[PDB]
Amino acid sequence: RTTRDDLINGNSASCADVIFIYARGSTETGNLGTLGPSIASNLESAFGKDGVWIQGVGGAYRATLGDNALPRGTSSAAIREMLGLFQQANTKCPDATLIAGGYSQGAALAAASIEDLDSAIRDKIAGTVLFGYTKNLQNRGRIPNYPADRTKVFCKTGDLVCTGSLIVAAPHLAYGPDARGPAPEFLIEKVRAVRGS
Repeated sequence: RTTRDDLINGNSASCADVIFIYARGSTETGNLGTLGPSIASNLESAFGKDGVWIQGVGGAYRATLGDNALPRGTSSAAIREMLGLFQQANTKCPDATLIAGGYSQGAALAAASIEDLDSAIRDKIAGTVLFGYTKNLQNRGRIPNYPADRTKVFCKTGDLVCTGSLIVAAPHLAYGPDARGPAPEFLIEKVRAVRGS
């Protein structure tokens, strides 16, 4: 449900073909929050329970509201935690295709991590989805050092965080439908583009 640690718990001798690393929004529960489970269910339908590992970013990532105001839109501790998960994935399962996503503060965290990532690992992330991307304006809708074709940003009209602000308005909480359909659709398409099927 709201907590998934498939990568950490996963057996290296039986690596999934796809590994999804996801960062929740501020004040959300578990390590998946409100949107992660919906994405997870759909990925499982496409690749099978044994075909995909769902890993939320927990540990040092406390998803503290105040951290949105920090330089990168999240804490240094949180970036360290997500970088460590990508590193663990790369080590435990070198042939797995990676995919990532984040919501709100988690979207900033995802962008910051991917930006700092070793290029050899970053290049393994076939697609990334960002909802209510807090650095959308600042980054011009991109993730630094990461291709636009592998990025999909969901930013609703009226969601002030997508427009350079840190104010939380109603549209910021309306990504449910996106997480249930277009987000996983994008991720599945990007994985199949490289892995075939």
